[PDB]
Amino acid sequence: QDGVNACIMPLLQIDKDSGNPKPLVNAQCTDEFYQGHSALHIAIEKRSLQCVKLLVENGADVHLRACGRFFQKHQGTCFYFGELPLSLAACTKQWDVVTYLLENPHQPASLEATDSLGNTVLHALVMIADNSPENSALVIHMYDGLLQMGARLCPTVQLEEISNHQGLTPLKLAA
Amino acid sequence: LAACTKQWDVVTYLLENPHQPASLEATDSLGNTVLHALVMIADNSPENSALVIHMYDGLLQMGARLCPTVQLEEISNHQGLTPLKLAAKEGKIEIFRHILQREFSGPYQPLSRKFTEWCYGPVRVSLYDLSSVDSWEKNSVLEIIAFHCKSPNRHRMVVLEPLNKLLQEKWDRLVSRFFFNFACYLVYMFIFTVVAYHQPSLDQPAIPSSKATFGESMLLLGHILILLGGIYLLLGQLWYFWRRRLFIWISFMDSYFEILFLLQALLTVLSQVLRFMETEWYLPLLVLSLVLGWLNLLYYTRGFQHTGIYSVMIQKVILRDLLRFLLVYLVFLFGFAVALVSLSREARSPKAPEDNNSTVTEQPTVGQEEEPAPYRSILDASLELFKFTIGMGELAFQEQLRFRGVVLLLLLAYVLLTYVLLLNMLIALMSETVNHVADNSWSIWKLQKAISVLEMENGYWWCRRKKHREGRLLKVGTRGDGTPDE
Amino acid sequence: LQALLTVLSQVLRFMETEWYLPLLVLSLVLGWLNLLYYTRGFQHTGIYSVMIQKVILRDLLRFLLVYLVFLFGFAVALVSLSREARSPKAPEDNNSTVTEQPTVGQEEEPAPYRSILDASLELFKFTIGMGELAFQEQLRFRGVVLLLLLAYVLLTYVLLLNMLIALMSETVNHV
Repeated sequence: QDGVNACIMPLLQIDKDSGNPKPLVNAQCTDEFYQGHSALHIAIEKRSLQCVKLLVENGADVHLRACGRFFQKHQGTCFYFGELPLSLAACTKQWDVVTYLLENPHQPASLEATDSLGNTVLHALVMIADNSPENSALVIHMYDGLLQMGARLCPTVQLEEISNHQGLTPLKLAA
Repeated sequence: LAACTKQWDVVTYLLENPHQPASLEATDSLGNTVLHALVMIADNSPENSALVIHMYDGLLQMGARLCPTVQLEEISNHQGLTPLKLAAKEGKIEIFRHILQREFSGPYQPLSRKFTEWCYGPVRVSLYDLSSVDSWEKNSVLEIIAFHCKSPNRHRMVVLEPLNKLLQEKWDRLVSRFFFNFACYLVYMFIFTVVAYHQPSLDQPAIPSSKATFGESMLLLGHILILLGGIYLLLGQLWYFWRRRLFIWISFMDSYFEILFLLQALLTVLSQVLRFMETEWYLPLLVLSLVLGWLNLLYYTRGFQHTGIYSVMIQKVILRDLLRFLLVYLVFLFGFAVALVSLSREARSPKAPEDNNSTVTEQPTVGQEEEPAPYRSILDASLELFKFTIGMGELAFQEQLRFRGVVLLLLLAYVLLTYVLLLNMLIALMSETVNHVADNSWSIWKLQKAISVLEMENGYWWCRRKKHREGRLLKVGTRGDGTPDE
Repeated sequence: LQALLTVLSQVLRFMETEWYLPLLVLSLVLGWLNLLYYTRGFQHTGIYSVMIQKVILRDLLRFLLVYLVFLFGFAVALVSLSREARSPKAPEDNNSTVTEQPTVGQEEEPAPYRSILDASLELFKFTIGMGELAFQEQLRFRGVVLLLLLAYVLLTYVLLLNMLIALMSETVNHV
């Protein structure tokens, strides 16, 4: 509905007299399919900007795992998403909300962070990337900007040094 | 014809007339409505295709605006064919592709056929309808591509997404149980060959028991099982014949294994007849039934992946080059065969003024059981030279005694131009078929998979099925946002 | 399998019976067979060795399911026709206790024929094109078997022999 979520405020303040305000904004979905799922995830999925800005200014967390049965692979309909709004935010090229989900009035996004299977933004971007050269070029240049502001706003952390739960670097997993 | 000539000024005008709006649902002389006129006039020219699609779509747009509330595609012709059935009947994958590709972004939704629910940017989910497979009150869709088959192309139309994906998932969900059919048939043919192998060598047929034991009683069980399944093969082909009405009227041998099955079944019921007459000649007929069933094992290769692709490959090149190499083989080798029967063998009198053919096919109403083409006392030497003719035995002479040096260089001429110089020809141009049929063999592969599957459930005595809306996952990457207004 | 057959060779040689030798010839053909693993080294022959590794690794079982099955079927067709004393079977030991060697393997007279055991290993040795044209007490009423062998030799011997060579040449067109 034109990207403008207006109800950031009223259940946050009903959830302030009853006291669940970041719990209003960060209610991870307890569905099996939509699991671990916050509204910031939707705000990225709807590709809009009010939703991210007054969802984050509604207090939305950034490092939060969305270990959804909708959101991981089977070789069937459900495929891996990023499972955390920064991860899928990069996996959807959305530098406005990668940039925003860093630049938040509450939270810089942890670049070195991991996800549900251990599948970090390295494994999310790589694992979502296939031989589509549009997909390849976006998952390379978008990842490179994530290493550029990823080496500017939060430098001094070697992200590729991290291996997964299987002990694989993004060089090892991409390879 | 106004739509068939793109003339939207006079389609528009011939609607908007001060006297008469044009009836959209109307039919024509053969029953061939604007559906059948536009489709039937449309050929694979992409200018013709694009005009007969977009012009037809505008006819559905003002065709859905000035006169809405009439479902034109619902109409079938005099033959009972919808425009989906007719466009999917004259082999136009482009138009049928438009029909299931159809998607109207205007009020309101269910004109479309490719719906996208639980869809997503990376993750598209293209929902379909499978009215192609729900068309049971008329024929199914592969039925009407197959009838009439291949006005330009019959094998092409399966590769489109409901037909191909549906033909995949129905096999991998139901009809991968075809191994039970091949299992029962394989055990059947094993029973045939072990009864044939372990038969008694006694001259009198219908022996009571070789021995009252596990052996001969087991052989009686194999006999009763083997004709007890043969009657089921006869029941299957009679359902195929009364129900399917293939083969074609005056046409070629197509399809091959059907009439090969009819000749095996004919020869084995004649085997049953003369076995009921209790003479010894039931057995060569049994070996013929053996070689046609063990021959017919390759029909059961339609199942699984690299071997089904391989099975359609050998189905293609073998189905083409069967008679093509036979007209080389039988004719060159019959000619030069007769040339070798004249040279050389003494006692050259099977003919003329006697019974020349020794009453060829001497068996009344059983077939070619005689001494047909009786030779010049070289009958055994002539079946034997025909057995030399695939390269076995060598180099005899006789009372010619090497004055037939002309026959020597003569055989150097036939063996020259035929044995090497023509042997490389048909292999090479069937390799040109390989240069052309290889991608087409994929269309033949998905088709023959869909005939094993679709004919399998269509025959199965008396079957179940499952009919629910298709949906196809797509993981492709491209931009494009928006919504169908929720 | 070479190592297994040669340590069984060592076992039965330690039992000191004569049958150590056919196992030795099998070890020979699997090692001299295994010489082509040592072709991985140098340039035109290593390129060549990977070529034969590719087309041989693909078309091994693919030609075997044609070969063993067509030739087993028509083989049994020739064992039934023709040889007298057709009793290895049924109600006796049909298989003559096939693989009669306990824990050594297929050492027996397996698939005992219709007194054509030597004529059946011998027709299997004819089956790669050696010997010819015998008859027996059928005595040319098996003209049906004549044209029948013209049918199998027709569709299989020439008409199918060109198939797999051609589509492995399609593999050559791709690999």
